[PDB]
Amino acid sequence: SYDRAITVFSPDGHLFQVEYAQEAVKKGSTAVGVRGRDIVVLGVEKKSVAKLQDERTVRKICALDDNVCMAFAGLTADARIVINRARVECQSHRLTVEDPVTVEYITRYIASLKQRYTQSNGRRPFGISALIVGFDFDGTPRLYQTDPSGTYHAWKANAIGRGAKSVREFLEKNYTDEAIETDDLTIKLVIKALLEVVQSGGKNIELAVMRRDQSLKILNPEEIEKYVVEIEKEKEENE
Amino acid sequence: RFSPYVFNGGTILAIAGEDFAIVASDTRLSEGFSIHTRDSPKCYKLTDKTVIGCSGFHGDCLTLTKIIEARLKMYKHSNNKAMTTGAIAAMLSTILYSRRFFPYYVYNIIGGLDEEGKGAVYSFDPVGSYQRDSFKAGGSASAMLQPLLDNQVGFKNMQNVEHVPLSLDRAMRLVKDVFISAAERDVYTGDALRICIVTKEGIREETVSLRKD
Amino acid sequence: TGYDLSASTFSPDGRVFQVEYAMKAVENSSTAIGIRCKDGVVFGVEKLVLSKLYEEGSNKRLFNVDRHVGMAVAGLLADARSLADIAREEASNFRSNFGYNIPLKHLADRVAMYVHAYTLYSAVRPFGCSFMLGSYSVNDGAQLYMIDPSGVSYGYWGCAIGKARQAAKTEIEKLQMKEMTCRDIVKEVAKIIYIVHDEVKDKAFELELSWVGELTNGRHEIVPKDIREEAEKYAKESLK
Amino acid sequence: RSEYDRGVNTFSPEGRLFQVEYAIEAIKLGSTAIGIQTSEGVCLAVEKRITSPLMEPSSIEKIVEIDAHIGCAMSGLIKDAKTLIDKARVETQNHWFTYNETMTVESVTQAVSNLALQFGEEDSRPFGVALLFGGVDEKGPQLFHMDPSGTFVQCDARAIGSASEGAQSSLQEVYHKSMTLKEAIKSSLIILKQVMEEKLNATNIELATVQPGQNFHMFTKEELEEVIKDI
Amino acid sequence: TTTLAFKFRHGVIVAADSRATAGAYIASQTVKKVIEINPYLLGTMAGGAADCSFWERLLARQCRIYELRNKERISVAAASKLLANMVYQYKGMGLSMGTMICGWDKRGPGLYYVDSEGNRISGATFSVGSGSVYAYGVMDRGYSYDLEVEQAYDLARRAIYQATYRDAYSGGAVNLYHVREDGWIRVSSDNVADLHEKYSG
Amino acid sequence: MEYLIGIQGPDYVLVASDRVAASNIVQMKDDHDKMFKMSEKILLLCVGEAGDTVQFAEYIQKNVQLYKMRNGYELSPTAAANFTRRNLADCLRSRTPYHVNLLLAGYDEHEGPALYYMDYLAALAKAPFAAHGYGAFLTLSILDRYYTPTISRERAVELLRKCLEELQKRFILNLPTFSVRIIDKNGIHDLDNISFPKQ
Amino acid sequence: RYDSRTTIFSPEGRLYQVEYAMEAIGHAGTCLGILANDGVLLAAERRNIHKLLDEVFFSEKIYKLNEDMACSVAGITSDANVLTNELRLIAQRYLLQYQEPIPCEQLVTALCDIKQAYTQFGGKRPFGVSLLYIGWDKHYGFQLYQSDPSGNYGGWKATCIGNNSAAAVSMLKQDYKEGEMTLKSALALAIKVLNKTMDVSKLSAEKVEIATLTRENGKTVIRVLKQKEVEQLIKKHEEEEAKAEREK
Amino acid sequence: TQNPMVTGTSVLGVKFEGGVVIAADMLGSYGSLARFRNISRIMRVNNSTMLGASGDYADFQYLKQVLGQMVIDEELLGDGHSYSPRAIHSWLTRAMYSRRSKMNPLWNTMVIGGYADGESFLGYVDMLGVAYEAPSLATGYGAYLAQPLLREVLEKQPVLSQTEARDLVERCMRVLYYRDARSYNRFQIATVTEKGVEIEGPLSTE
Amino acid sequence: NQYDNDVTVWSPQGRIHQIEYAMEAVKQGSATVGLKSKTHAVLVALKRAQSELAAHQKKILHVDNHIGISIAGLTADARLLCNFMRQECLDSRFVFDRPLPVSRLVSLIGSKTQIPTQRYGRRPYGVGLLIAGYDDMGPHIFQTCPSANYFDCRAMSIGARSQSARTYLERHMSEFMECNLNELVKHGLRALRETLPAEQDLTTKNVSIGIVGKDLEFTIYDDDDVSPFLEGLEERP
Repeated sequence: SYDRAITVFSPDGHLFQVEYAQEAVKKGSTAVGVRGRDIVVLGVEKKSVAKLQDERTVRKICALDDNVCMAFAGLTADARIVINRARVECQSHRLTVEDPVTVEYITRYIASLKQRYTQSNGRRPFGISALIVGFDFDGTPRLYQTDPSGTYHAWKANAIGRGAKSVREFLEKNYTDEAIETDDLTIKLVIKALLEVVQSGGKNIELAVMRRDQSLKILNPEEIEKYVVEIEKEKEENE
Repeated sequence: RFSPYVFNGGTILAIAGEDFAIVASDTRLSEGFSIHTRDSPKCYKLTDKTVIGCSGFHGDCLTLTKIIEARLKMYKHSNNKAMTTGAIAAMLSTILYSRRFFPYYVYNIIGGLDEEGKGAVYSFDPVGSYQRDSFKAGGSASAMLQPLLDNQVGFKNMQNVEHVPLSLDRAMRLVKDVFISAAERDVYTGDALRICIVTKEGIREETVSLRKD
Repeated sequence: TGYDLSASTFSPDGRVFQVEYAMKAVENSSTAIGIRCKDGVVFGVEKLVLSKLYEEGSNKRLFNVDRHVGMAVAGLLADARSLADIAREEASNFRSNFGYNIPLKHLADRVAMYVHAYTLYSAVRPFGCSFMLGSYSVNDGAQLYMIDPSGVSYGYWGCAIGKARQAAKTEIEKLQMKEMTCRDIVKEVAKIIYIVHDEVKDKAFELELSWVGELTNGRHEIVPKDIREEAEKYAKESLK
Repeated sequence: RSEYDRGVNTFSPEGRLFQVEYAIEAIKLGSTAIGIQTSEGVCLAVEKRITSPLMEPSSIEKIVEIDAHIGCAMSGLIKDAKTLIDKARVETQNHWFTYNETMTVESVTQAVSNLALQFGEEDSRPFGVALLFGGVDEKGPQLFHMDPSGTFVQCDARAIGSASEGAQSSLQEVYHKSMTLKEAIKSSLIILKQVMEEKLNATNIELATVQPGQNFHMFTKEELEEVIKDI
Repeated sequence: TTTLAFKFRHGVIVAADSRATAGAYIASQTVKKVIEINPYLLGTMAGGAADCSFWERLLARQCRIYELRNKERISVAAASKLLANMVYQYKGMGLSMGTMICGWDKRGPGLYYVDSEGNRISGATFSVGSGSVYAYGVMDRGYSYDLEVEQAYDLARRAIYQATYRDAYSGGAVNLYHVREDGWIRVSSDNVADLHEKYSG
Repeated sequence: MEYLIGIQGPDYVLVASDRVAASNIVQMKDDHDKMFKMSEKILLLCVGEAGDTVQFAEYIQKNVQLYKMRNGYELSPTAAANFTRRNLADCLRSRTPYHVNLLLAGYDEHEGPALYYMDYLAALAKAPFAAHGYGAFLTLSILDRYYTPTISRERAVELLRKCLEELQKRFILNLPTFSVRIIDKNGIHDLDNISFPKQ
Repeated sequence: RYDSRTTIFSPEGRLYQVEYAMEAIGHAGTCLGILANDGVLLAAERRNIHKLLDEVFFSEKIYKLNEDMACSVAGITSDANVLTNELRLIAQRYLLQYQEPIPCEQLVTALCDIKQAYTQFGGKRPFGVSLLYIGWDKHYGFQLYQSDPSGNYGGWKATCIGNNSAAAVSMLKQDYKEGEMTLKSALALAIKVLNKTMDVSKLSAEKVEIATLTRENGKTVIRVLKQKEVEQLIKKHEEEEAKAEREK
Repeated sequence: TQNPMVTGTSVLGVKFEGGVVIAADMLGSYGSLARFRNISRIMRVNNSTMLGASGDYADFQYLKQVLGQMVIDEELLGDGHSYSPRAIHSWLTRAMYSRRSKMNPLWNTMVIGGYADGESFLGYVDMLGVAYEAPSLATGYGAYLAQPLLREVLEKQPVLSQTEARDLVERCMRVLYYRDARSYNRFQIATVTEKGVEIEGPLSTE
Repeated sequence: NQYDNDVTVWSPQGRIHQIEYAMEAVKQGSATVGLKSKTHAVLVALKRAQSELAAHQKKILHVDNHIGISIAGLTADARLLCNFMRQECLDSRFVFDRPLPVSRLVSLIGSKTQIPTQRYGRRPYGVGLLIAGYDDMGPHIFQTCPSANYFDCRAMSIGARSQSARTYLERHMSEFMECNLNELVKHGLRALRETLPAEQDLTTKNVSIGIVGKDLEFTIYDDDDVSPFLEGLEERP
């Protein structure tokens, strides 16, 4: 009877509404993010959009700033609002301080907005967990995960959404310094990690690749096709 | 159609001694040409080792004293520790600015003992500027007072001397005479003379006479 | 049950239950009787000293609303004190905006409207204290008004609020307040209060009197201790 | 209790507010944190409770620099802890600005409690986090403990978190007024290892010290191994 | 009041007079024109004395908070913009402001100038105050990018003196500060009289 | 005052301005840039009352960049022009007016190059060429008697050199260097500035 | 239960109120829109066809928002009216600030943001109005957008919402030739879909409303088909059905 | 209060052993005209304090209502505590200083004197807020004319008697009548002692 | 019953149960004794330590030079009331330059506490304050229970196990008036010591003494400072 109000503590000190909100993140398309020496990758699964609908308006990977991009899970309605507020915050931070918004700062602001929305009644928590990754450190790659609760964390490689447990288990046992020593191997690692969660053909994986002092490069289906062909060749070599 | 500031005269002088601090002024309250009252000390006791003297707009004078005394109570209550003279220097810098565009028409010099039992004199611009000093005077005779200390206390504009340390009796004899010369050379202060000495034991106050014309 | 949890919910038969509950709460307190002389108004409240450690005058229930208005709250003391503050505020505002002492009738009406405004909202509860207002002026005679939690307030020749309101009224109706003066009426008030006292259920009490009338130049002040004892002497003379 | 414990605005028959105690229980679900105050300084040892090797160890904050001379240890809700820590930093900076002096640990704890006190006083819920403030001030090294209720009291060696009871019981046995920083740190590490589910190493504990003269020093990876070597 | 600061291959050097005057009166000759806002960031003085100390203090507070919150020191460019915005909202309402925020960050040592009017410009040489024009007349003729530490120091001290000599509103003492990777260091504080004898011959 | 001069080419717009920032006695900086990058194919030149220009552009820029990212497509130069002006109209009557004269020029794929003249009263205008600041009366004529509806790139730069050369001849103070930028189908590029010995 | 208010999250993490609204959107009358290579169109069913009801507006379900946009409606009447008024206000505000038509998706996103704000802040019931958007912009040209009570929009080539939306959408998927539909073919397909999307046989012209978006000489004329052309299309579909049954 | 309309003459007061005495004219002179000539410029606040002021009588009249209610509330509580003459003075100083800060100050130069616990109090808070303690005080012109005289009597003998105080003001307001263009020959005298505060008048001169 | 949730609901018997529970909130805290002689008002409180090695909780707070309190109840409400009283005292000093009367401050505290007991939005102030002060009418020892009602008491005692202290104070009320500072403090210490169980004893680490007198400003004695008073106390029988 303690799960009907955000600001009500359960006898064991649980804010049950936030835990329920995380369940919303548990129901979204998987997002995998791994950062390399000179590359940050945001893996995503496409949901095989309807035969008669356009996929241009189903963008799940969006860039908050010119060099910071985020991939979210959970309900799209809240994710869009969070993304818009993050963009406005980045453009305001640039305005007040000319230095471009750091990935840490944008993640902190997203967490602050989520916490403010999960602090009092009459305001439902944001049911989207955002993986904010960017080279905004001016020579250092960073990746962050903003839980629907409001806490963020620095992750070398983390998974959100459906299958997050399996993708995280794969990433832990395969993400080594030898793995991400080059951009191509980092992209291959992202593809391999997302393959176990999303069993399907091409166009079911959208990869956002960002290099140092560059712009977001949403890889075309062919390039993902080339990388999957390479991974299949590697598997054939192993056998 | 209305001047919210009225000059009320007075001179404040603070001398920083090695183990004592000096604050004194003239109790002659006057506006324009008239004489409001001849007993209105500009020396104000705030704490055992912190004395504030405020000259200029007397109406702003008493309020700035009330606020500082009040702020002293709040700081003492919150942190269970009477604030040091250094902290009071920072506070007056803030409180003064809080009313910037309606300036606190009061020139305040603080004289107190620092942590190491050493003198502390702070000169305050009515708009917030502050800086530690070893000696300083203000009000109206500030022009007529500062040069003499430089010659005697600061050894300024003189040569082939030993910069001897300032002593209690010698400093007081200095301050007593210097203020007396201010009364004779300047007609804008007088009718009384209130001197407050703050040392390790505490503070003391003495008064002397001046002219009537 | 069901319709009596808020003051804004009319009962099915048409009665605001919270107001009646506040009336019961005031009924649960000690007696306070106001008797109107021919030339003044006398207040008397039995103030029970809950413990011997009190300072013989603590939490007194006789409050001076204004110079000429005396208030004899009985019930929840916190609500009575709040009502006294509101009454003083209204008197001050009336004097400032009109320049003359607020008539007891108008002050009582305004304070009653304030009290009633607290039995119309769900976010507030009715005052748990009933108070009587008394004053004297040659221009408008002596007036004694009693306002209960319900907000009703009409004048009284003599009223009692508290536990033994009925007992006080039984022996107050046997008093000729139409002609008597405010000198022997004080003794009568002391005797009537002493009659209405359990003395076996309530351990002890400290009678406190008050009056406002011609004998006090129209101002309301605590009855002088010299003559207050005389009232106490008369009450003791009365066996009960 | 089910009808009186649904708001900090309701009083239980005992008079207890059955929502602050739930905040304390919530603080009971965090990683253990230990702070020992000795004449030489104040030491803070905690449990990392790392959940995945992929997560950056520095991302999770248990000991933070509220100011150069006062360190804070978190145990409980991350959001409340972050908000309170930011408020403590802002209060310390404001005190430095207005009074040109370093605010005492008592003053900073009072400032943080003030925010921990507005748990429904009409300008939400109690801040479910307990902060151990450790630092050196004009009075010497000190350590202050705070609970979601806003009650703060000076503690010589307080343990807060999942293992509060056992850590405190062992600290009572292993604490004396004449301890030095080295022995205090060794004892704190020993206690944490005693009440730690996983074998103690350099990747699951962050140790912080604040001695007079020197500033808040958080032991680095190399430093932590040097101390764990003997314990 | 007049202050001078410039950058070079070796770093950024800031020096300033110490003469505060209220019209004709010489208010004081000990005021520190260079304000020690942060260990690795220095700020100059100009115009209103109270205006600088408070608003440099406010930037000093934000830099301290920013360092703790972000665990990385604020870029010298970041502070420059902050003051310009932090002082605008009072623009034209009775505020006088002038100062150069100097520091060495990950983007190389940088210098910026912020004024009550609302201007914030970069550069390698700067001089604000009454003696700015007089101070300029010297440092342009003697500005080279490769000035060494000792020879660069003399330029700052000489530059201020020629300014305080040609200027009737600046004087007292001259303070020199050097900002490096480790921060800033109090180089020297020589009075005008001492500088007169050295430069007289 | 600074100088904002623009020429609308057949398929490009060349906009140039000085690099001299001075505070009432002297050029404080010589490499100061006064033309702002609104987007990949639109530029902003804001002169006028000090302080206001540096920030109002940054605000206009943040909101022109903000639109480019929240949508994925950059604002059309005519839309940007209407917006930059729209903001000024709102604040002109407010209690914090922006006394800034600005020049806007950019390239739109659908329509082509454009150059809009912005007055401190926030009055928009599409003109083939325009000049800002005091010097406007000095070179606006130079464009008038020299401009052609099909100025080529090479002849376009020469004209500004003549425009800049004349400015160095009459203008009282010194403008040693000027900024020159070109907006075309492939983007905005930087060109060399100008200098002149006087020994 | 966990549907007392919108702000409440179910243990599985579902906004029960939002799902209830998106289910209730099915009570609304059928509306559909087919995107054609030369334009896009909308089709709606007039549920109220009483003889005593005077048709004064002719656009009960199809509203004009801008000079280059129009959006059909499906859901509560009051919510639909408020949403259409807000759409017009947003479009005209964008026109005033930027002086060019809203690129369709901007208006859709603004309305979706308003709906999301309603579904988030407590004390407000979700807008139970799902409305199809059509229009042309210089960036992408003809587009059809679907808006749900939850603020989740999406580009679509042909969709139907309201009664029997599932069958209409499925059989549009079955017989929609991508990139090969002209406005005449689009209208034919829309009439074919509406014929069996509603139980009423013969597809009475008075009971169906069709609006088409065309790009003529840079004007973007929005035309609501008059009863004459609707009857002509119905007769054409009847003759086509007879021809098809000829094979029998 | 930005342009006074009805003003007041000087207010005089000299403290003696056992109490304090104040006096003031009764001529409300709108501009140069004697608009009213039966107004009281000295009314009592409590049994042990009294005040009188110059300037806008309307502004002062507002002060009369404020103090009356502010003073009346003192005895309504019936706790025994009553605003000491310094207590009223301190309230006055912040009262006008707060009003002046908002560019609407009371153009009413007050003087408050009273007898409390065996010591006399004679304070003067100017129209702007300045306030000090003097053995003898005169408002407006009285500072120019009567105030210099009172120092001479106090300088040689700081102790005065009620009769010495009574004529001293009379020799003070008398010279006020001769050398003033706004005075009037009808003034009240306020005497405060242990027996209480008494107001009597008016009085004329030869 | 069901009339046990809000302060704005009246019970059938005529009681606001939430006020009763707020009053009960006092008994959860440590016992405190406040008493006044002719010239002094000394209040002795017992300090409880959460752990053996934690500083004992502050119980006697400082309000002004002439107004002291003892907090027996919620720390949150106790601190809020202390801050409000500090602000009221500072305002009285600033505007009147005179010590704000203890009676008037107590009345203001009662008025402020009454509102939370009459309007939904916040719980009643669950702290019992023993206000001790010196003013023109002599020492004052008030008690401000959460019910918004304050009682002017010669020697009150609130908090857990406070009945024994109240009984001792009732027994020895007579001697309180004509007693010096030392005797007043010793009687207060005896009253506190009566409250403690048999095992516990009045140690220097768990007793706080506050005194306000004719010429003595408020003083809070903790740790060794209490030793001069503690020594000489008769050993409990």
